[PDB]
Amino acid sequence: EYIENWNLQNRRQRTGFTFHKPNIFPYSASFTLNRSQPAHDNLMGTMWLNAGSEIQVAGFDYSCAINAPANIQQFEHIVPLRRVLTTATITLLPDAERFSFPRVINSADGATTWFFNPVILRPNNVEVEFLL
Amino acid sequence: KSTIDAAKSMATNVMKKFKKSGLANSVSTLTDSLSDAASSISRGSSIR
Amino acid sequence: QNYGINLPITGSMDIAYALTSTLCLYYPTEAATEINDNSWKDTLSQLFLTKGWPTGSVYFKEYTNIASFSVDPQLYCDYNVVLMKYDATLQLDMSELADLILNEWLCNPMDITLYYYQQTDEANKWISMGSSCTIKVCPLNTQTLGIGCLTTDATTFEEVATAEKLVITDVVDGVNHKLDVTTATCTIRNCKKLGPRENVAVIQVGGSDILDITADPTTAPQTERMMRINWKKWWQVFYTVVDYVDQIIQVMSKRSRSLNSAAFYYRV
Amino acid sequence: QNYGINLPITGSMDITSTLCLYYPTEAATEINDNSWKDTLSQLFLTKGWPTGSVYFKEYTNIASFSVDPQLYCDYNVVLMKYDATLQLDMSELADLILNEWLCNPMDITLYYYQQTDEANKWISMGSSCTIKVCPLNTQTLGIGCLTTDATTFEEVATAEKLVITDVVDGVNHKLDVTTATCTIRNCKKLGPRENVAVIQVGGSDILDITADPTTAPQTERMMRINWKKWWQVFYTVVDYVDQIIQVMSKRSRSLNSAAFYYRV
Repeated sequence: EYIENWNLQNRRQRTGFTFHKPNIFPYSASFTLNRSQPAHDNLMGTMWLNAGSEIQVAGFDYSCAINAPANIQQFEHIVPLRRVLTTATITLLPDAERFSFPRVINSADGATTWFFNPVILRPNNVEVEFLL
Repeated sequence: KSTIDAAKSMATNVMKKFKKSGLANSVSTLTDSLSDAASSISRGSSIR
Repeated sequence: QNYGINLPITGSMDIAYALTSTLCLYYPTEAATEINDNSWKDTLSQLFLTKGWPTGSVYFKEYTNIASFSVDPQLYCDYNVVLMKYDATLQLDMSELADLILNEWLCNPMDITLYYYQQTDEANKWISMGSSCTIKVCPLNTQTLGIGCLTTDATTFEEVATAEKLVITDVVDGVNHKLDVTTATCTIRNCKKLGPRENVAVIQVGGSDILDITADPTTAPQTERMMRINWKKWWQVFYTVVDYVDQIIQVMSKRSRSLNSAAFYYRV
Repeated sequence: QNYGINLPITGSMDITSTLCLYYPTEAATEINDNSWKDTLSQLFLTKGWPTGSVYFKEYTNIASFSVDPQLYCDYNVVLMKYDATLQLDMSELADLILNEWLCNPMDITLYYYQQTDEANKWISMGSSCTIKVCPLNTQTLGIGCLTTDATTFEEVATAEKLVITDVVDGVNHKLDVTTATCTIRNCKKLGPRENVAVIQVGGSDILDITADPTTAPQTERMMRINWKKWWQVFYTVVDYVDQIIQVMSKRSRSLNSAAFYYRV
């Protein structure tokens, strides 16, 4: 197979590399806030870990969107890839098993930490968009 | 075939009851929905 | 630098990490009257000095009676601790004093001789401070007709507080009311409960705890900024609150309104 | 429709009224108005209640309120004015008004008795009820008291308008009551009631709804608030009513679903 893809990228034909569970997502485990208190008695943000060949995202709010309009809080998160893929068969499970247990996490500036005791709901109007 | 006097505003007397039936408030709810659709962009699509 | 435009902030979970904070203590009278000395302040000062805290950094402002301390509690200082001497007969005032000086109230003034009013949300209250407040309130239906009270005069309303210096009413939302006080005696301000205040820690020296800060019946929480200790000699109370003053200080935090970055976010 | 079975329910993870207020008389006495109930009715209208279905009931003293207690109404918010005197009375009163009590009568002149499960109590109500007990050996013989006596008994309560009596179980006891003055029903607690919410005024949330010492189970129904005037309490009641409504649920016995399943 590999010599063949070689001779093909030599012969100017569409190359093809098949793969089982590719480690295409780079490693970066970081979080993002939309609203922050220096003591964390009022927050709104997201966490996400993208490792190996899978990604786990989880958006969280402390107010459960009570003050927000029409009792709805949006969450976005995008991931670009450095190499386009083809004919992918993706699996999608709604949860964050990795973000489901009380954590103590380090702040952005690096002097103190903050708490996390989340309780899981199921997400509504989940939209996944594979754009080219 | 009811031919009696005092045949009052049968239409409007009908209307007095009709303007409170469930279909009416539901139609108003439908128009209210269509209105909500035209305002909320600053809040994200809140309707499933 | 870039202020007042709330933009997201990237932290990380990838890097671990290896004085000017000023305590400002208050205290009541009968304690002092029993202390029987005028140097006790200096002893506290030298102790704090040995604990790692500068001399000249701690100041003692004294309140005489709890109802006296209720007016104008501008507790401006880097970190504030209030020891209140408990009463088994003066309770509601302690609860509301805690409520006031532990939360942040942004309020606008009123002119009740002219305007009708109405509360808006479960986070909107009416604080009333001064010498001797006697609130007079008269609810109204939708087109300004007295309900249980007569609006053609003033003395037939339904009073909600008498002989009080500081009281914070909460009214049924969404209905207009007529109001009266003596606007040369005390003043009422319509406050919105913006967000919890973190500059202060209140500890009570006396009977059982009663403290709640939510005027919500269902939610009667026990925050951390509310502490309780027993006593039979105030000396030990002072000595001890200085023995653990490290932990107390680590519990509170810098006032989230004066941080040079709270600019254009309500007081800075 | 299909009652009387315990038929497992499946599911998935993709899919009038009555507000009912009891109050102590001293309050309206302090109020000195009379049209007040009508005023608060108007206010409950403004918060969304139908006009002319909300009822206020008046009890003279908590002792009085203890005897013949009956709540029949969709949503009950019961106020209680604390006193450092009746801590037992108020505890056991909130208890009797927090649970579902499967009860049967008793005749203490003809048999012995027992407690067979930890969810079993002996409740007594009456005008002037004062009960005495004497536990019995396995040979049906009295100890520190004799079935022939009525005075060497072991006193457990005294002229209490109400009492919730409990003893060590698996053991028989001969008692002493006055039945043409008092009734004692053998009752078993089953679940918590959702038609009642007990707002205490004054005090420090001291309730205990179980004769169990080891825990003091605090819940979402035993609320507390402070007072300096009554209209203060009533305004807090009316304005904050929605969260209270969210606390108390429809009477799980009430729905035409519990039929022949020890339905009320």
